[PDB]
Amino acid sequence: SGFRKMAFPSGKVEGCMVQVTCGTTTLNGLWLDDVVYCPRHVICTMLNPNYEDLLIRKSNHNFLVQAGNVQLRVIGHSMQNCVLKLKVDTANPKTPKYKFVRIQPGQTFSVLACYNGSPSGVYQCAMRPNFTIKGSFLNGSCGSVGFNIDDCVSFCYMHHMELPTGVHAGTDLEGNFYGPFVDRQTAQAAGTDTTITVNVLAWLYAAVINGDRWFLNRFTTTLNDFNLVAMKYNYEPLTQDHVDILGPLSAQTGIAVLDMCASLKELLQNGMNGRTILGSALLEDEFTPFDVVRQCS
Amino acid sequence: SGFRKMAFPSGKVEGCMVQVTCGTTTLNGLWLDDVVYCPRHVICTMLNPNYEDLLIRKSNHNFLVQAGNVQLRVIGHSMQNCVLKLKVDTANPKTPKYKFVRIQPGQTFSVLACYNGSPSGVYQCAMRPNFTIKGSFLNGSCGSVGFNIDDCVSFCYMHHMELPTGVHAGTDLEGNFYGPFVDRQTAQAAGTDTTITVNVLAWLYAAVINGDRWFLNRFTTTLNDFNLVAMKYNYEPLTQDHVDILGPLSAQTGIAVLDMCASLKELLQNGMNGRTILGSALLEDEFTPFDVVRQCS
Ligand SMILES: CC(C)(O)CCOc1cc(Cl)cc(-c2cc(-c3c[nH]c(=O)[nH]c3=O)cn(-c3cccnc3)c2=O)c1
Ligand SMILES: CC(C)(O)CCOc1cc(Cl)cc(-c2cc(-c3c[nH]c(=O)[nH]c3=O)cn(-c3cccnc3)c2=O)c1
Repeated sequence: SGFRKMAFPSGKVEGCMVQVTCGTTTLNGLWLDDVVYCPRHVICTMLNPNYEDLLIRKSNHNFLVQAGNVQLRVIGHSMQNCVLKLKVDTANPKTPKYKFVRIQPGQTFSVLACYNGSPSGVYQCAMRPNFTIKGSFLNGSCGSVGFNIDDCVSFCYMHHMELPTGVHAGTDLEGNFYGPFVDRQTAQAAGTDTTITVNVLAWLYAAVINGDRWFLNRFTTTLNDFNLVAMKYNYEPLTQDHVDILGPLSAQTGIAVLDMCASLKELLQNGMNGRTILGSALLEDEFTPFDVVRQCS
Repeated sequence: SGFRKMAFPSGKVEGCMVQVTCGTTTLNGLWLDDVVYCPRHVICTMLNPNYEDLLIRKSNHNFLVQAGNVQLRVIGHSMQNCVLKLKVDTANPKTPKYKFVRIQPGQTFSVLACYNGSPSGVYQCAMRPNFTIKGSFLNGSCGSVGFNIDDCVSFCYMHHMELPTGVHAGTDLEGNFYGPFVDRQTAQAAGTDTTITVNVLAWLYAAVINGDRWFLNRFTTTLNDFNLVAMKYNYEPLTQDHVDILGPLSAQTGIAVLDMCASLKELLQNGMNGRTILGSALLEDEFTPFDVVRQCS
């Protein structure tokens, strides 16, 4: 019993974190086999930088990579989109089985926050519909990575910058930003966000699995009638694919997806009336259906 | 910016988790140097067991310890309070610098949930005033450990059982239960719980550090007048030691502890009136002052 915002065990990623210094700028890098990945803005000093120019002016010896108390030698350097790739002379002996994946909004992942190549903590978050994440990051955290584990680590996020609202923007491990953001200091704000409906429904199923039933009712709704209410409350539309994804949870609890939608409609219209669900006073949308099944099963 | 329920990086503990099987019972063990620690109820089959008797009847060969895909040989076995200590023939080469600590209620720690010796996820929780924890644990999780890191891992919790309310009870790593619980199936319920006042105040300071100020006011209260309101709302008394502990956060924000207490009093008396703090609709009490400073600094 119980339901917690649970991260993946971080050991396999801890063994990959390094420090990358370029001049007076230090941030984190990800060391896999004989390559170190880090945000390319480590080469900046930049309202509007030309990274091609900045990199032409660098030599391998301008890059100091530290793995623990050991200096790695840079033997090559290239740029892929917004990531710098530093070839080093020694392969990381702790490289896990891994792949790089670009996630869809609404998907969750674990973040290993690091400073100076040293992991500080681990937490769970979601890619918001507006392609920001609500992380916890201070100066020096750039290059910290987000990931899921399946013995295979799927890296999906590298941290690059904090937006003015205090939310966070970054890239896949090929250097492509999530969202419309660019790695320079200019006026860029997150778009308006929405709530991840399928995740809220997943979390209500988690609550039932854990004995919270007070929000259930005998009514059902049509997908169309539900999505009409969703839009009024700034929730993402629910698709038939979402319904199918919730299938296993609907079967384990015996509550049809469209029956749970009638619960969610009631909750949106009347609030909780002073009650809580899994210890929360608001509707939680950063657990995926997969997250529920993993933790409740 | 941002504030998240953050766990310690789990790698140093992952390397210590093993599987302990005794007959048809399998649970998790903690392998440090040449000893494996696990809950002694692994030797049970038990409304009222006599563990001294059950252990006399065992031999080393009745204990199957598996570290990954390798069998460790048990060469000795003893019982300390409610923990079994299994001496094995090979020292764990991944043993971190570590110590065993018994924490006070209100302190937080990271849990590495494991099944069959294999880590499943990591989350943060607190020792509640009634000496239970609100964890996330399924059958087979017994022997999962709680810990803090300082390069030294301080183990503070080993999981033993789930209570009927869905909360969790266990021991320090010397086998002494937190709280009045015993490791057998009998009628034992958690005592009435209370809210950890100093932690709620810590979390309000975190909110100010992150730009939530709407709950602040110009008033101050006396420690005595505050504790009068605390008791009415089932909050732990605030002591001068708590006030002193909050010193650094009070200094960084320039808000006197007793000024923040007047905020907390208002919040207890009038609620949030539909507003949120650090993304929560209720007052959070599972961050210590130390947790705030670590994450905000
Ligand atoms: C355009 C916009 C988005 O509106 C305003 C911000 O614009 C940028 C653009 C770029 Cl290209 C980098 C950064 C940035 C740089 C650094 C950094 C600089 N120099 C170092 O030695 N080390 C660092 O870690 C840190 N953090 C940051 C701060 C807090 C949380 N997360 C990230 C940053 O956010 C910001
Ligand atoms: C007296 C009281 C507290 O009121 C009722 C419960 O009483 C006990 C007493 C003891 Cl001594 C053990 C357990 C228990 C045993 C096991 C277990 C048994 N056999 C195995 O092969 N493996 C196991 O993992 C598991 N979980 C458990 C379940 C869910 C979450 N956390 C723990 C358990 O809670 C419960």
